[PDB]
Amino acid sequence: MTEYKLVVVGAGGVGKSALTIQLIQNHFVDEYDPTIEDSYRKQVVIDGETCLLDILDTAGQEEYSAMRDQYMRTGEGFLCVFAINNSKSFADINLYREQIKRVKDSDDVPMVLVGNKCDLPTRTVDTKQAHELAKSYGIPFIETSAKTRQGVEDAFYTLVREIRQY
Ligand SMILES: Nc1nc2c(ncn2[C@@H]2O[C@H](COP(=O)(O)OP(=O)(O)NP(=O)(O)O)[C@@H](O)[C@H]2O)c(=O)[nH]1
Ligand SMILES: [Mg+2]
Repeated sequence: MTEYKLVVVGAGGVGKSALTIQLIQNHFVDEYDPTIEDSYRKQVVIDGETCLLDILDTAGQEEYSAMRDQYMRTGEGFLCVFAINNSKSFADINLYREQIKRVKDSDDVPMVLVGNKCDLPTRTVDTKQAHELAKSYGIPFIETSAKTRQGVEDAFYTLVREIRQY
């Protein structure tokens, strides 16, 4: 079947793993558990197409930058994740996108900007700034909560559709 190689990147603790576990295992981890490098493979049906999501869950820690570069050269689509209560994770978004552009030798690779933890009451990133940044990249912005599952399918399925239209 068709396989979509997806890569989830972003600063430490924004909820990269929580989003993937919500998508694949239908629950929210709610635990401290830093990632080195995890892969998830799940057969799905998206818009009638039987396909395999091959999801690389990456580390936000700086020491694993080189491992990221190598391991995400095969990515067809990228979720670039920040948390809505972490202004520095939003500031870091541009750095992950630029790293993706250099490893993919491309400036329009399928990508979704994901603003996670929208269930929280303590917002520090303004929605308007995220929409404006997404529009300056030419990519969708999707707000998510790995806790409530809001937007989770939307984020991953939208990325697959970006890949289809590339
Ligand atoms: N309230 C809330 N907490 C969340 C959400 N997503 C993740 N968290 C919490 O935020 C923390 C970090 O989540 P995690 O998924 O491990 O983040 P990560 O980006 O994968 N970290 P790393 O880069 O180290 O692998 C955990 O305590 C997790 O339960 C969310 O949508 N809402
Ligand atoms: Mg993780």
